[PDB]
Amino acid sequence: FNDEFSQPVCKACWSGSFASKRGLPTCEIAQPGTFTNVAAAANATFNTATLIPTGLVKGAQAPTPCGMGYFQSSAETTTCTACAVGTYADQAGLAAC
Amino acid sequence: GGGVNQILSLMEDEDAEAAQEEQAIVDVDAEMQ
Repeated sequence: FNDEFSQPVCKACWSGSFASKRGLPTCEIAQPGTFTNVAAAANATFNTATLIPTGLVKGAQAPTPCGMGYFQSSAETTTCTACAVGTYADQAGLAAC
Repeated sequence: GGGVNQILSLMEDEDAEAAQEEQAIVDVDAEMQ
């Protein structure tokens, strides 16, 4: 995402929100019914020695929906929660149980 | 894809479904009896 001008590199979205298309000024909200797990999703680190960024790695491009038997009621979430006892999740990507 | 690491026409139809359910229940109760 890049919500400002004169940026030598745009920041990778924080895990929860993801982005799919190219050149997106803002991250896209992970709608309820999915999750976004990623490790190397850290905005680059401008070293003071040469004022240059480095070490940027992109986040999750895809929505990567919540597998079967696992739901996510809340949006902007990294992990997927198991459906409670007594209720079922029939298909992957279910908003709630 | 192997995944990551880890209104007016809605309730009017839901009431119709909940009325067809009651009709089916009455139909089932009238046959066993």
